[PDB]
Amino acid sequence: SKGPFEGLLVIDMTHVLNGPFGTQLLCNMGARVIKVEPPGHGDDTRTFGPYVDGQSLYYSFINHGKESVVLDLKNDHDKSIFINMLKQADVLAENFRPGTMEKLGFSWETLQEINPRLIYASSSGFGHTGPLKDAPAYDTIIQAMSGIMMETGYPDAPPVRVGTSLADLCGGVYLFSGIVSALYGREKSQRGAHVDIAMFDATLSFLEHGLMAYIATGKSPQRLGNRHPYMAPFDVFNTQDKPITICCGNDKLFSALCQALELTELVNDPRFSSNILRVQNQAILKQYIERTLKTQAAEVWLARIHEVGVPVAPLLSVAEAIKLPQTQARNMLIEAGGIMMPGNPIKISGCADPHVMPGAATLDQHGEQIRQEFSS
Amino acid sequence: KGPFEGLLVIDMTHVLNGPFGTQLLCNMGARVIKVEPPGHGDDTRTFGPYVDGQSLYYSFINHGKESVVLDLKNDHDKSIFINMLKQADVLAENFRPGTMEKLGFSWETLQEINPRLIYASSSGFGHTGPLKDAPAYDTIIQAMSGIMMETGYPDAPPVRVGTSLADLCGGVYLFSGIVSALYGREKSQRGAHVDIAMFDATLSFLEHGLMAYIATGKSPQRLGNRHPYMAPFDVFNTQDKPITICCGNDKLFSALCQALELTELVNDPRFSSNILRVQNQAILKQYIERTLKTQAAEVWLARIHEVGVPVAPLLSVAEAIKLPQTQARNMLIEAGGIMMPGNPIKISGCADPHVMPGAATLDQHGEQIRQEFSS
Repeated sequence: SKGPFEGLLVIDMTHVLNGPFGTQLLCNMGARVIKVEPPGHGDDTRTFGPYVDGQSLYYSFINHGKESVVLDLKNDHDKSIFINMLKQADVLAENFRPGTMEKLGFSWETLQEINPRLIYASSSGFGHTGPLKDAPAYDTIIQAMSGIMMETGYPDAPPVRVGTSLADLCGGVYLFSGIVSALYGREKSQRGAHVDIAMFDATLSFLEHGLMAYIATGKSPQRLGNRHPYMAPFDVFNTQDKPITICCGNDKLFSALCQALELTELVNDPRFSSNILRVQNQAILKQYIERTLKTQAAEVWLARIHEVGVPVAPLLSVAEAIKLPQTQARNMLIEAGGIMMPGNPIKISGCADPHVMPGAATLDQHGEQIRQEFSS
Repeated sequence: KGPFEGLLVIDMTHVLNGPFGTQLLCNMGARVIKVEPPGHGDDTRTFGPYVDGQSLYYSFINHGKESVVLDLKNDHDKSIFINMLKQADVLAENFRPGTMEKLGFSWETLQEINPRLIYASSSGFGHTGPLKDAPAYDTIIQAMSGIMMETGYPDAPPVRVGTSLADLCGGVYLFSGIVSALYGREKSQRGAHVDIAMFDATLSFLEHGLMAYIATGKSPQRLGNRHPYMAPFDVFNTQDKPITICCGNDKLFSALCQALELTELVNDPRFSSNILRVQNQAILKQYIERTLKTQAAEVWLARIHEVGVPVAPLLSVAEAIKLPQTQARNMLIEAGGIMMPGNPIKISGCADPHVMPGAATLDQHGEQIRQEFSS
């Protein structure tokens, strides 16, 4: 089977990262996705680095399998075509600044009149409501205002961005989530709804410990770096060559670790005998640990620590991560349009998950046939 | 009150990854019955910090879920648990792979207990692959996925992202996977097995990190706060606290130079284009901060917004949740007296109240539920 959304029509006006990441998932799991791109260069990601064979890897990664037609909604003929699309469509998705779609003549209220069964999915930095709805909201801006920058990095170091476009991506997955939720709900109600996702809201929901601690203690930010707030030794540690993470969450495990490091004297040491004590005295404990670790390469410790049954792992680069046998076992690296790119992490039995997939479309590639299809 | 009204979720998930997914279902109308081990309950009940008796960690991600204790090794309970499954729409668990099977509940067995049942599992590496039975806390996943290596200032050691990203990713993927299967079932009239890996989930969030590698063979990238293709597009210090300036074209750069009284930079051959500003970003940043350090951040936010250049303060979590925008989006709700994050999925026509039912004490619904499902 080609997925649970096979037979759905998505009219996709999304661009950049936040919107298209969400719609890619719908396409991954069966839905027909027609990318409506504006005149000019089209979707902004066609002009994004990096490039392979003159073609943006950025566009390809998050638009593979999506058809492409250039439409100009300022033109009445094109507008007529777009409306015919909407009448056949289940989902209209866009991540323009709030108000953009309304000014082209497509408020949520007008959309309902066009198609009562149409799901309207919106994604933006702050959502379509609130005092900050019209404010600029790049991923970096959202990361800054959400608190995640100040929660991130070594405690004495300056605040730093998460190593990826977290706000955009959170918005994307919640966009996809909201859409499917609406599709399920529509099934009984027989009416569409407006899914309105904010990148800012999305990022707030990923704060976890940063917010919990504040609500209870009044301290903010936390800034814990690599170490766990409530367990120790549970942190990133250096070795002779390269760092590893040791996650030692209880007394039984601490004893095992000490055995493997030949630090058995620390097990009943009054500084380290219980977990709460090890958390309290984590710094001095780490000094003991890294002094022993520095005498052997990481690969030696991975063997010795794992042997005694303590959770441990190397710090890998993206390159190393995608080359792991596990990645290939999970089909998380696919080939689409002859390009290697990340796969679909949502695995559902009875749904095909091909390693080879249809590639991304060139600009207005399907424009001729699509214009014919929806002209009337 | 939401699209999932009328659904029954049997929830055996614990810690963060699994419950984050089911909390979303509960938020949007599903009846979620949390099945906890007798005595200890969900591990998060004994996670700090504590407020008025309850664990904040538990309450944040389990508010509105009913609580029953059951021992699936005990026959009387296993029988009640089975009656639950025959009426359930979804069974969710985030144990280690094989655990649910060893208790007598393979996907195969589950299928013939209730052919319509959606079985959903979240784990460190999924239920398939050579690393399926490997230890996989959030920190281990971040380390092995490449995200730690991508995170932090360029010449600084690798660092975890400031949250449990792997668990949360798997969480939302678990939720979205469940609801996808539910839509599918509405035509197929049959259940399916949703199988999410925190590792797969995290890899899908690598973005520019993985693209750049595929393109150039270099890895990691480590760019810190700086955009790879636009300048000045970075975090900058002021007299008191940092801000971010996100200036992506020449028109904006001219406007920004006006606000900072650095008009001489506009036609400077080092900064005349975006490509040149990226090449010479370091020295450009030095010029910018020398000016910025003369005024407090509030002053600069005003001056730079005035000329239409995207700018923002770096805020603590404390300041973020107090913004009027947060209140406008109902992202800080109260459940059982405790302030906590709201639901980012806003759907028109679906209720989104500020006051929600609080977390359940252990076995709180146990007597009434065990009656309800004894047969």
